[PDB]
Amino acid sequence: GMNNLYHLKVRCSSLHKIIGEPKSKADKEAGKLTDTAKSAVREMAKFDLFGYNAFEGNKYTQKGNELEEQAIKLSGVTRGLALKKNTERRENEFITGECDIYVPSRKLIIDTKCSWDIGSHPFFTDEAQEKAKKAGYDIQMQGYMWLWDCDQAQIDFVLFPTPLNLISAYDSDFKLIDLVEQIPQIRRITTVIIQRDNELIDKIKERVSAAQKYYDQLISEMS
Amino acid sequence: GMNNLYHLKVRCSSLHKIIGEPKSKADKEAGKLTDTAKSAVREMAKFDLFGYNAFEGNKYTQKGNELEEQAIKLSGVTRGLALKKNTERRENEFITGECDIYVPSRKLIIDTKCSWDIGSHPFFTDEAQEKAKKAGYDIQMQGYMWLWDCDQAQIDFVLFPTPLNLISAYDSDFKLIDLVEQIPQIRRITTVIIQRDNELIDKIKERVSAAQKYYDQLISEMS
Amino acid sequence: GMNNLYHLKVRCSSLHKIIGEPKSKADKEAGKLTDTAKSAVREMAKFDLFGYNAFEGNKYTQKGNELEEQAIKLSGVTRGLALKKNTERRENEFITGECDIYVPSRKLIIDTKCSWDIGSHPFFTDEAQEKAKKAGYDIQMQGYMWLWDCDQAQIDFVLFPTPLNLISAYDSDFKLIDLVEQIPQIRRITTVIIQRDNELIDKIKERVSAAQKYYDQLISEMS
Ligand SMILES: [Cl-]
Ligand SMILES: [Cl-]
Ligand SMILES: [Cl-]
Ligand SMILES: [Cl-]
Ligand SMILES: [Cl-]
Ligand SMILES: [Cl-]
Ligand code: NA
Ligand code: NA
Ligand code: NA
Repeated sequence: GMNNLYHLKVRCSSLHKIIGEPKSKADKEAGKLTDTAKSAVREMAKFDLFGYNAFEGNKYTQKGNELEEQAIKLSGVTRGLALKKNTERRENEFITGECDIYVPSRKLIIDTKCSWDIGSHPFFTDEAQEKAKKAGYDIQMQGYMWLWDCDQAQIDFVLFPTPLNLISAYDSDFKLIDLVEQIPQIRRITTVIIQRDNELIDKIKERVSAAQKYYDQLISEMS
Repeated sequence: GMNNLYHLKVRCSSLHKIIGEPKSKADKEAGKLTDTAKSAVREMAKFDLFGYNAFEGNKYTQKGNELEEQAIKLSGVTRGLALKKNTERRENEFITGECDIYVPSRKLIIDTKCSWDIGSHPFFTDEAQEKAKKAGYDIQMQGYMWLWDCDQAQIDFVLFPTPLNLISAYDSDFKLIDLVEQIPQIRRITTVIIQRDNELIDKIKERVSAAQKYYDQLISEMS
Repeated sequence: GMNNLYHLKVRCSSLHKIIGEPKSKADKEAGKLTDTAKSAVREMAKFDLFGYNAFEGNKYTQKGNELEEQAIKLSGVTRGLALKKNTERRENEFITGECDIYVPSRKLIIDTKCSWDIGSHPFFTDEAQEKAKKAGYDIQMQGYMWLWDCDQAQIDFVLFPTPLNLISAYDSDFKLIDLVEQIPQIRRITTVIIQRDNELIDKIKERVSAAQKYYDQLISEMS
């Protein structure tokens, strides 16, 4: 009963953690979760039950927060559009999300990803595509397109110099600032276009639904 | 000849390192060691030859040492039994072990595992089972049951607050103490029951015997 | 056009990064690069385009630099030869290399590898062979034998005490110096002999050639 006050909605940014499918196609269709997915759902259960946050956040994520405004401005000038940070979190019965930029005029979501350094930044188009696949940003965009009724998403990978306050004793000013400022700004944005894929949105639904059932079972053990 | 003063007995806590079997069933039956097993046996050889200890020990293992008495008391009250720390190391021709608790009245070994934090602690029954499998504690218990002539083992995963002296500059008091003290103690013990499995004990024998032959070969190279 | 001032030659020490072959034999023969190889070539492209050095160097590599002379002396006394550090970097159309020791009298390259500690040092012959395979030193030697017209290479893995200036606050004087000085020096050199393999040299050619084409494509995206 207490456990009807616990209910899982998966953040769009965490959907890649639970989206994976069993290698067995019959188990995929039966809605069995992968070991990775279960491990992620346990972290979500332990956060909601105990307040323990597995991923605190660090200099990488703090850089994106500090440069968020600058990223959105670059997204805008690259497209000749006056863009603003979206400030609403939406949700449906499965997921919740707060996108960076919503452009209703083009049925378009834009998301800015502020790379840490030249090494991690995907300058090259194959590199950007893979990074979006490996990091799960493709699935994240499908979640935003679902919540915002959009037809496309564009992930703007952007490299700015690292703000001084985030460069630790062991980090390099030369690498994280000087070398970056030498590169023309137009070469430091790489965009990956993701088309809405309703079969993928249906997959998000199936996987999240299986995750919520597993989550409920976890909650019941602690009740 | 000098090398007849080197002889491998594998600690119960390290048996998981050498227990793995080749994917090839014919090689398993021929007693071939896996690459993992060989790598572990080299560490054992280099410790006995050179005094170099690969695994020093750290805040995680120090927590278990500091809270060992408290763990055993919780193991006892959970069962209505007055339990004491076992203080003998036993050995046979293959392995050596010192269990935490021996209950001859029930042909039972108990082992306490003091989790570091909420994240690493297996609250959930599937989680505890997997942790015992992944960490090799199931095989460790088979080794103690062999040495102590017991029919069952119970692994008590227990979460206590982290002692202040073990919380580094970068660790969280809030997470490692405050959040833990909010959780009822009865929800911070999860027990996994392992039945004695004589086929597994025979596997320990085979694998350790192959390890000892490999070890002897390593010793001979340095002689 | 600017991009005709960018040209990839792979260092012998990095050849293992790009030498891997697709699991598909038809793709291997078509000259397709593995994902690992592509990832390495991107790091090379970003270094030449932006000056960003992915691998800076650390206490492990600094130890080898400091003890380079001592290593070469041990290589020499082990063989009864007066050896000197080779000081030329050679190159051909594919690779560049600077070997440690060239012995034209024996059509022989020697390379010294200064292990960090007892744990990482390959005392055992199987261990040394695997380390040379895992680290890619076998392929590195094929590259030097190609550049220096030699028939064989010998990799001398050598363990000396770690110089004091490289032992960090958290490192052990006892382990990195005292325990090492107790071991006879003749037990702290393990040599692996690599025969010239012209089929492997042809493989280096094919793989580097595919890498250079991929590299050129990366350069063109940034031009
Ligand atoms: Cl989100
Ligand atoms: Cl990044
Ligand atoms: Cl033990
Ligand atoms: Cl733990
Ligand atoms: Cl080189
Ligand atoms: Cl090393
Ligand atoms: Na973003
Ligand atoms: Na224990
Ligand atoms: Na060398």
